[PDB]
Amino acid sequence: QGLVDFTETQLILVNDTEQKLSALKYANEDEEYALPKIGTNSALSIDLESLPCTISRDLLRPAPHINDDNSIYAFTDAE
Amino acid sequence: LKSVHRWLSAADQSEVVPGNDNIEYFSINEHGRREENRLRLKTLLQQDVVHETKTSTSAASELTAVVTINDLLEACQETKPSISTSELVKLRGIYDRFQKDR
Repeated sequence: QGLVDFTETQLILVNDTEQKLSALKYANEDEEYALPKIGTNSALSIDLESLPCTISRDLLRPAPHINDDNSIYAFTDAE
Repeated sequence: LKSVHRWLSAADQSEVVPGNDNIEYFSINEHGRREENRLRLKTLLQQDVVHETKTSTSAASELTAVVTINDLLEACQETKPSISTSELVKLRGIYDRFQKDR
């Protein structure tokens, strides 16, 4: 990483002849996800997946002050 | 090995790296090879590592010895006789005298 000298830097053309760029995404969804189940007492077809690492007390946005209340501390995305 | 040379070294291997499948050569044509500096060529790396590939080690079609009469002609031009008559003139005596004689 660094600054570019627009007077004297290698500004190298590369052609994506293999359209690899089409595999890239910024996480944005193209459409609303299939079949929301709001109001159902239960939900299905979501798996469980072991953490790649432990996560701190700080990294969760909610952090209620109880000395011992949450050690199982699981989490899931807005889905 | 002489017979193998007419199957492994002649033509392709003396002229090019033969091969098939995988990432292969491509006409990348990305930029001139030496214009901004003498080292532009092959600055970019390959796209992916190969998973696996399968191919037989030998056949009558490839890599076999393909022996010929003229390879044996070369072989016999390169004769190396194990002994010479300067020994056999003595050894022949040693042979024949070994029987009927003591």
